[PDB]
Amino acid sequence: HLPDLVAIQRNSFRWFLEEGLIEELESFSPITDYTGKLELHFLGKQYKLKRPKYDVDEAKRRDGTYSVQMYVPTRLINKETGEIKEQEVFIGDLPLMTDRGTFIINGAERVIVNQIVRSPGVYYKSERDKNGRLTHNASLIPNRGAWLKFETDKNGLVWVRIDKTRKLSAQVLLKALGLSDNEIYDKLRHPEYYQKTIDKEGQFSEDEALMELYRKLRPGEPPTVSGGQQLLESRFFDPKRYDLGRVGRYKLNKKLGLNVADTVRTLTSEDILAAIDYLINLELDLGGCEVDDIDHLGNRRVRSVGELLQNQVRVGLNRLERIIRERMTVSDSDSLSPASLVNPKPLVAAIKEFFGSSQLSQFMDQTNPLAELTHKRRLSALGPGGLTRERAGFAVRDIHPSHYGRICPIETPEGPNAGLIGSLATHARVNDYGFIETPFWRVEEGRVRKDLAPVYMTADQEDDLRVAPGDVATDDAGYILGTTIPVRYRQDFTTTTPERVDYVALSPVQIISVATSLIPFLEHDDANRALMGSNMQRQAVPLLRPERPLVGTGLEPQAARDSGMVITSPVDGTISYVDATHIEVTADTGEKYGYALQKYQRSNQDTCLNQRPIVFEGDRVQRGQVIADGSATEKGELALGQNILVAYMPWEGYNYEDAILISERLVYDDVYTSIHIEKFEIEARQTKLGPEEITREIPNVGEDALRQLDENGIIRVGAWVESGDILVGKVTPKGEARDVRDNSLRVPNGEKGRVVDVRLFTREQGDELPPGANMVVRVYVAQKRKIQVGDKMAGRHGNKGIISRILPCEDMPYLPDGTPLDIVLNPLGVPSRMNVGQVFECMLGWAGQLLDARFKVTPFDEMYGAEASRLTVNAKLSEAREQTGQPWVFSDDEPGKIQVYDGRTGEPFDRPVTVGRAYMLKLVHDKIHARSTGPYSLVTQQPLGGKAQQGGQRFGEMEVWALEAYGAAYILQELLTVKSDDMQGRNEALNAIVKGKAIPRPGTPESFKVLMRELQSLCLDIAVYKASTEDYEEDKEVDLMA
Amino acid sequence: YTEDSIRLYLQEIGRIRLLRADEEIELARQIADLLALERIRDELLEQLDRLPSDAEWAAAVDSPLDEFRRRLFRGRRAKDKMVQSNLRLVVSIAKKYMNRGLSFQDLIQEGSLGLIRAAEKFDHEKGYKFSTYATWWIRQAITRAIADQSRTIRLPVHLYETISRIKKTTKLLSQEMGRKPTEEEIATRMEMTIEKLRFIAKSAQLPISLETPISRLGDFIEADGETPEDE
Amino acid sequence: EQRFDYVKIALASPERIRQWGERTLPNGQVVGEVTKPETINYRTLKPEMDGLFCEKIFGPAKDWECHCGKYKRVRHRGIVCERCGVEVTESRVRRHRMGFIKLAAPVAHVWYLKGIPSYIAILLDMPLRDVEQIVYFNSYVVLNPGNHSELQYKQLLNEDQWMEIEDQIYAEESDLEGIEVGIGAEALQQLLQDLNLNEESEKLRQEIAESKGQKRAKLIKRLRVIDNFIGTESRPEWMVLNVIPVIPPDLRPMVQLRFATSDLNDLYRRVINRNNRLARLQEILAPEIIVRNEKRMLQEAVDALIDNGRRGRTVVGANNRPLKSLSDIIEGKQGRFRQNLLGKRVDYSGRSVIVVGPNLKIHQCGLP
DNA sequence: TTTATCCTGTTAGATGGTT
DNA sequence: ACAGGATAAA
Ligand SMILES: [Zn+2]
Repeated sequence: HLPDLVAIQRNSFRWFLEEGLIEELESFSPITDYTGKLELHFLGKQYKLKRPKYDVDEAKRRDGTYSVQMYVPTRLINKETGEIKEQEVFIGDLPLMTDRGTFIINGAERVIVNQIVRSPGVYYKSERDKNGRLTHNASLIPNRGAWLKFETDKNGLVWVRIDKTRKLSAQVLLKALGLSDNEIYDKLRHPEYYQKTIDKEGQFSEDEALMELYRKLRPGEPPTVSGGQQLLESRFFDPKRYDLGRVGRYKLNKKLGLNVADTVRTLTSEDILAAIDYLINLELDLGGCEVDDIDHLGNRRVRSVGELLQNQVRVGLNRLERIIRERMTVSDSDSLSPASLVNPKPLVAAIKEFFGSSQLSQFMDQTNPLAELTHKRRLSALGPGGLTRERAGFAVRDIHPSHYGRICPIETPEGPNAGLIGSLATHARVNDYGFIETPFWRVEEGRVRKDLAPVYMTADQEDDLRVAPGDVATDDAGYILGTTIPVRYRQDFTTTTPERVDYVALSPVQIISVATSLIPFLEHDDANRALMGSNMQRQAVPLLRPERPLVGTGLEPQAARDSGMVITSPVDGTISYVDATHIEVTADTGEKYGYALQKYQRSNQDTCLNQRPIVFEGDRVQRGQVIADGSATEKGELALGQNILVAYMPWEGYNYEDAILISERLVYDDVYTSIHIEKFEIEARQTKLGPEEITREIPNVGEDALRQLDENGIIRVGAWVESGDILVGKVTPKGEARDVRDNSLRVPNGEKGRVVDVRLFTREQGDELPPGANMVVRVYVAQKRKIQVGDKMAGRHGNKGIISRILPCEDMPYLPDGTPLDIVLNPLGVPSRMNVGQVFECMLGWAGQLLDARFKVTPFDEMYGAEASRLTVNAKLSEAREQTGQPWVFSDDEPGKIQVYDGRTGEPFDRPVTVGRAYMLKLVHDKIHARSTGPYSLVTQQPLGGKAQQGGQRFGEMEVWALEAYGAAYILQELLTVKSDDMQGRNEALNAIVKGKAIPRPGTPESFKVLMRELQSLCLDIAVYKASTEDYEEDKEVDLMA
Repeated sequence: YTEDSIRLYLQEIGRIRLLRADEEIELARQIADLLALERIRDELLEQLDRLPSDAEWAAAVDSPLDEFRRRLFRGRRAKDKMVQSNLRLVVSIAKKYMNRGLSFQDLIQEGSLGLIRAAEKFDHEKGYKFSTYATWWIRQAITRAIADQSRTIRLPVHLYETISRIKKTTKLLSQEMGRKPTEEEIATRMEMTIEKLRFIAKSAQLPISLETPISRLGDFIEADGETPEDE
Repeated sequence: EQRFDYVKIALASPERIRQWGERTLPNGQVVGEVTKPETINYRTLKPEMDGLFCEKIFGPAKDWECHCGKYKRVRHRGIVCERCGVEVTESRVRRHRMGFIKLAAPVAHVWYLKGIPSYIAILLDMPLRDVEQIVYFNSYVVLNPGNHSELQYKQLLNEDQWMEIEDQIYAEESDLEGIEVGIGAEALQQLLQDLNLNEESEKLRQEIAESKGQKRAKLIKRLRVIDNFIGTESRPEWMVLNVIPVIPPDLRPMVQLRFATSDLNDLYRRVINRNNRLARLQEILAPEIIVRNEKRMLQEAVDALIDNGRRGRTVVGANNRPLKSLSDIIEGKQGRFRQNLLGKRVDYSGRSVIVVGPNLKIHQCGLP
């Protein structure tokens, strides 16, 4: 029943376009100047949108932005003359969301992450003193504005703490609001508890209430009744400085039991009085009151691109209104038109900053369709309005019993981000208030009603019901089998009779995410290794020829149709034209449909985004049939790895501690080979001496290194570039003909491949070049990488490894039919890591190879039998043995093990080993780095860090401690001075090494001198001294800086 | 005992009552008397090549030293009160540029110099309110201060005016042609070479800080020097 | 065998700061005072003459090359030019020479003002709040009780109280003579100059003998600070700054990528701008409130330079992030000590993935 | 010659912050 | 912000 997987990103932009921008335009529409003579009205319900310029593909290839222009009709009304100059004003450029849920910013694909925050409303908490009683406090939190904290003291006093200032009894706040004693006495249910506070703090009247409120809020100024009134109005009553939100109003009404309208979004007297009454009742234990949990998913909200955009637009609109008022009052003449009145710079700047430089808009993860899909379904607890890494602690990063079916309990990062970034579950969705829901089937008298439609439900809703998991087994029609059924009641796990079950989850995979739903035999794995496998499935690399798994899980065809790289025919007809770049299908009786395929493009992670056709010319095609496929799909469905022959046994030390031994067939059969495209850039700037020229007249170079340039100084498409090869030839006008200097762009060390695209952008051609540049040349270089020693290989069950040896196929162990293996894995890593599912898939994959079949096993498949996975695997293996005719395929004494021989000697190993077909993936990432001498830092004169600039390795203080414990003094002193920042000892050491002499003694490193200068610059007279040798002499200050 | 400094300055300001027009006229007359006396003293300074003593200065006005000194005092106090009671006007004008490169407190202190100059050049005989003449000087002082103290690489005032005219011409061409003007079109309209326009665009940039997150920018910039290898 | 034996740190006197920054020229002119808040010229990309990157103060931008271009090449070594007076030498001296800034009004070093032990407060035997109010121009202090009866030495006076005292002192029948009040860091400097360390030490010792409890502990702390000042032979008024040092320009580099600038340039520019404006206000006899507000601004600017955000609000940059002041450089995990002195990035180093070599010996490794 | 850079003045009235 | 005037540096 899986709906659109990337719908949290669409619904929020469809909402922004439909009723999100309108509400923010109308909320600021009536602009009036101070004299009250001119008024600008923004008829924001009629904002039209101009069609996007360029195109999606043109924007991508030009390195531009995919956006539209917003025009709102306005009317400037003169309060007296009455002349109304109606017009349409330009408001801004809005980047548009593509059909896949992403945005195209500066020619790069970006995605707006979803933020899990605390929902607006009122939250109660009870705190216990070291020796005192329980004291209760309440926090009122709006969508945007100031917080309102209430607190109960140990003596029975009620205090209010506006913002973070000092407390003030609630009587001041209630009287300042304009409430007499009778109304606040009647609304409260237990009035003597507040009467104690009234008596202790004295009954304030409205005038003195406002006086004291002003005095406490803004000390040092003379109190003024009007001053206080205005302070309160600006703090909690100003529609443009305090917003509860629709969700805030909903939560306030739901919690406090009020009935206020949904349109009012500011605090009202009723609200504060109710909140106080609830606090009093919670203090007195009335019965219908309860403290709040802040980690509950019923008290937490999700914000997506629509809300975050709305907020940025609001800020820009506030700035725009300030500019409009400034450029409206100054004018002494009504010669202004609405076009000349509005300035779209603040709004454009706000939108640009949000989409380019915010920490909620993120560079897309595009290694494969799975990473892309799970990047759009990601929920973050960090950002402008959430948490910070140093403030998030143990409680926040854990699993809350309310995450069941809404947030995956497996898929998270490892390290500082563990528990702070999560993934939406498979069936979960976000409603229009911002709370995550999840679907259930109704159960009537123990019968599951799959005829009726799924009932979605939020975390707070499903607390009074008894909800059964999706792995419960029902008989014909719908009745639940068994006598005891596990259920969840009030965030607890219990068991009940199946006549008292209220709801049942829709699927057994309703609790996990999409990446974790792609792991077969998941219930036989540990959760840590399941996390590892799910995370590593999103680092797999699209291969040269992808291949479907044999033991897939059933969600592969659905995890690939949302990335928008598979083409399916919407029409039940015939195919008339097939090409490497074009497909055409003629409807049985109708129009022709034509599709264009992307070819060897480049993703954010330098992988390849190819697209290939599947069908042939003159082929009968049905609707919904796969027509083209992506770089990580075979025929409809995800394909991230390959199926290879695997044996579980140790080699001669090459399997040691997660190392991997593979065969040479994986190299010459083009298994686990991939295409990676990199981008290099060169800039022609304008120096004070003169401009920079791209030409082949490069100094100090021979014609043997200008073979592949295009008589303009730029390499040619289709040329093979090795390391250090010139890509674009550039000359700079240095100041000291023989005057040009060479800073042409060359391939970095360790890079090679073919040149596939050389795009040029110059201001003449109508391109948006940087401020000081006069030519931007971009070169794309592609290469094919094979599996090799040092690469990371992985499986779906969390088993990672680094390849340490590649054996010729006559050295690898072979089967009783002569087939050498493809990979040998150490079994020592299986039982200590509890990822037994890898031993099931292999075996089933073995059967799948032998029976020319493909198995779709769904996780948690043991609801049908006592041991369903083992029985299915054994039955499949026996069936394969009977169909093939070879008895060595399957043995009854050792089911999963068969005899294997040694390729080096021809002798069989002592005992049979487990062999099968395993689905392994090749992970991304270019890490090898070395340095002798290179660039140095500006202040400290220490080597730079980074592979791209010949950087050094850091010798931290733990390494200094390690060298101190060894007793090493000369290695340490050489590391600290001669090899880092002894500005004069570096050259002497290098010269001594080159000449062959001895390295001289070092001096004082430059960082110490920098520190002494900084300390002197802090008004400290710190200095270095040389002690006097004889008696009647003074110590002499030593000059280091010489 | 607040920690805010601007609020403390606003409180110190509020302890002063606004002047009335007759008070302005009286103070303007005393200010003019003080100015004339100062001019005379300056004349004595040119004649003596030294600061005149109070006795020599009093002698230059044929005035008893006591009368002269008291007149001088009255004039000083008059100018002091004229500036003091208008600091509120200075704040009211200075609040309109709080996001241009100078902090709010810097805008206030720079507009105070303009207010002092305005109080030094106000003419009661003109028959105008001091709040009209002083506004020009306050605005001029603040604008000049922004032009001369807002950037690390300071640009001359003529460059700011050139950039403003370039923006206005670009907006006018965009309105006229209904599209974003090209570089050549703008250069022709401005009657200046395209290289000059690019130079203006390059010099208008704000310097990026070394500590911009990338991790900071300052850790990715090499150092000027001769590589140990090249020696 | 070693160049230096021990590192000694003491309280910097204004004479020492001037010595650090003042260097004489063959023409007889002394240089080392930064007078203009100008870093570099926008068109020539050449440092100004009396700014934060001056070549006459810090050193030539290009080694063996004059600012005006009169002298070039090594041949002219130690030849200070005449047209602009720049020393034709190596540019490396731009990271060793300091220069100074002379302040129109004295300021307080925030380290000795806002610390866990407040040395200014401890020496003056005053609460920290009173000292802060005096420094930041929120209250007056009675530098001399004079002849008044209800006024005590080192007593805080509000503005209204000081106005009442003014009315009393300007009454035709007042016998009141010799009363003095002060506001700002100048008052703190006068109070610090008043302290006679020997007599204070003797009095505190005598009082400590006849004391116990928390009173004894507080007098012990005062005596310890006073005895430290006596031993160091340093005058406590040196905690109030009259001149400040300028860090060498290469330690606050202004490189061109756009121009990337250190936050120290902006902090120094704020200090110089406020100091110059204060000098102008003191030259035209501005109203007292304007001058006092400018002095408060100068104090805040020096505070933000020494340690940003310690006392008042935090000075943000172009983006809403704190500017990195002098104190932020030498502290924290990213500070100088832990990032560049106790651990460094070294040359002749590499990094790579590790695989298992089973045929290697225990004393061998496989290197690509 | 021709700009690049600095200096001075401006008359309706206006008079305490945002985030 | 904008206009006029003085000057020196390119
Ligand atoms: Zn010179």
